[PDB]
Amino acid sequence: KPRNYQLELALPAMKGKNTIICAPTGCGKTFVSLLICEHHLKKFPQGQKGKVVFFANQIPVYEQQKSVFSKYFERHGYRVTGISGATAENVPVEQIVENNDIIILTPQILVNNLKKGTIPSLSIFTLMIFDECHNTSKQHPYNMIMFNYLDQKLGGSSGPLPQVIGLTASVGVGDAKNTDEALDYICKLCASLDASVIATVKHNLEELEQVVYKPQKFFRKVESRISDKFKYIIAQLMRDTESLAKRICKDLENLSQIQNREFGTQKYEQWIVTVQKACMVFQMPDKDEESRICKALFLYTSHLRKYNDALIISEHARMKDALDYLKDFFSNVRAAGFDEIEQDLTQRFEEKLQELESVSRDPSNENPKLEDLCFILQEEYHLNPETITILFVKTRALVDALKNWIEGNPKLSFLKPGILDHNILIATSVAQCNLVILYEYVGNVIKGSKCFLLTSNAGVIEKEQINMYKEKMMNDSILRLQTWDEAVFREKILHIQTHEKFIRDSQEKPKPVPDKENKKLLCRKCKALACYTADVRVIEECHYTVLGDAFKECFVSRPHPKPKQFSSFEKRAKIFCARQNCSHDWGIHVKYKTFEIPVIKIESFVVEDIATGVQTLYSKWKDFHFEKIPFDPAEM
RNA sequence: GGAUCGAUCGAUCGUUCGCGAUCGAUCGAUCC
Ligand SMILES: [Zn+2]
Repeated sequence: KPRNYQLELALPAMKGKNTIICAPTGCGKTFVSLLICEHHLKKFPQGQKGKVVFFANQIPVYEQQKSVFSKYFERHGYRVTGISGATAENVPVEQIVENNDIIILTPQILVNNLKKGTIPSLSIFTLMIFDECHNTSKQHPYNMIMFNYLDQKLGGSSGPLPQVIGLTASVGVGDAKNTDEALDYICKLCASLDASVIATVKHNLEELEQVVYKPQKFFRKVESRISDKFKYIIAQLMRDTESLAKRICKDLENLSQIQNREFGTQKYEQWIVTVQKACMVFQMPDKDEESRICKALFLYTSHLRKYNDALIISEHARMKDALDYLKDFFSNVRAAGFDEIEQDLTQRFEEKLQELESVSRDPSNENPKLEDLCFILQEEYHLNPETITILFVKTRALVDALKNWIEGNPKLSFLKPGILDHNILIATSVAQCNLVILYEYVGNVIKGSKCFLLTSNAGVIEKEQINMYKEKMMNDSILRLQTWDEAVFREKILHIQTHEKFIRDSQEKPKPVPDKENKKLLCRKCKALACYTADVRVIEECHYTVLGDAFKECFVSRPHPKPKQFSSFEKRAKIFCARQNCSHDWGIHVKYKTFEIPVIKIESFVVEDIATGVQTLYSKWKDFHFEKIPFDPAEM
């Protein structure tokens, strides 16, 4: 049974104009979209049929929307199906669209089809319902659909142009500082969705006040540790590793020019990966000791990165998890690495391991952040013993660390590990949500509850304060835009989307000139010859592979831990560099149609030209420019 | 494998305020 709040939300898009309907609850969002769909299909006279498309960006929400739509739009003689990645293989999407009314297709499918050629005009549909439409920022699938829509609208060939009603919960803030910029951002979002009304509950505010789901803020600024003996030991090990790495690279400080570096920080990680990317371009003409020196610096730099991550984990999470993480890394890479460089580094680590284990088991070196975390958890749990809480950490190296700390803490017994009969649900990003804890993690909260923010920096505190200020500013700007009439808003959005179309069509890249030289690829940590670009074939303008049989013996197969097909191939195993001690992540082994193909990634490669002898480095395939010969199945 | 979004950090230019802007790196999440 619809209520007055539903009808007040659904009022402006009822008349036949595009809206930015924003309801916070998910059930309310589903209900307003359902009512809009029902009255859009009911208002059509005989002989004409609607083709409403509902866009869902997530697979579980696609399942949920398809379920509710097929449960409600079932007795009315309406045909409803849906498309996804595991459904759209060799299936005539044109036949579905021409013979369905309430397709609940995901947006990437429509982008792929519009780029392919199928479904040429966007006027086939009549009602586009975007779920969580605030994601339309730049180059998104929603924004690609809107690009094609605006291309169709502003090209002078406007036909039965479908409604593009957007549905959300928060209209979004962007990076606003003052109300003019927030108003400009809201107008830009509205014009990108091409709507002139923003539906928002105003006359039935107590309907939302009945169920609002808003928490209170409970900032707890904490102090870091002071007796950082372990940080001293790991810093000494860092200094030793870097000094012995400097024996083979005299100018190691000069490859990266940023600033002075300090251990246990993200800046050190950036310096580590920059100097990692720096030394894989060496041009020593021996080509045999070049492999060993490149392997040596890769091993040293990967070790330094691992110690830096261990330092970060020890700074944030508890001690023993950081030590066990380092021991696990040394166990997994020791089981693969058997050279004397690994022998030296590993023997240095076990030489320090006795001191590390002695300093790890000291209760006097407990982190105060976890101390007052369990202290606030204990007071609130003694206040309420049926409360399920959710804790957010920034990194996946900490979600298991906090779970281990929960399991190994004897001061608490009511908690259960909830890695995402489950008391506390430890997760990293995203039910009842009766308690939310943000441990050193800055992000979104709007997605008798409480929100305890724990941090060792006041930057997060001032960031959240200006986040509340920008939320208030966005609400005021929304009310100001709702004050306006239909005309001036319409030519304002028309001018700004004309400007957006101008810059979008102006910012077009030409075709890169393909080189006429046969440049080749080499492994990252090994610098051995992998394959020339003349034997590289591109499948669907995104994936690349090698068709030579000499390449087939250059790698080895390792079974994939998480294999899953994506609409074109199916994944069987990863390919690794088959050398003495390389074991580097080259790519992945799939089947496209019948053949087995090892599709590779240029991220873990270094490309050199046979003529000039320079080893340049690329990170993604689009930046790499060469004669992309298409893959022909007639060869092999 | 490929593309996309979000958060942190760093480099470069323009104005000595608050900063604005192209590029880059790490971590997390989604879809194909
Ligand atoms: Zn290799």
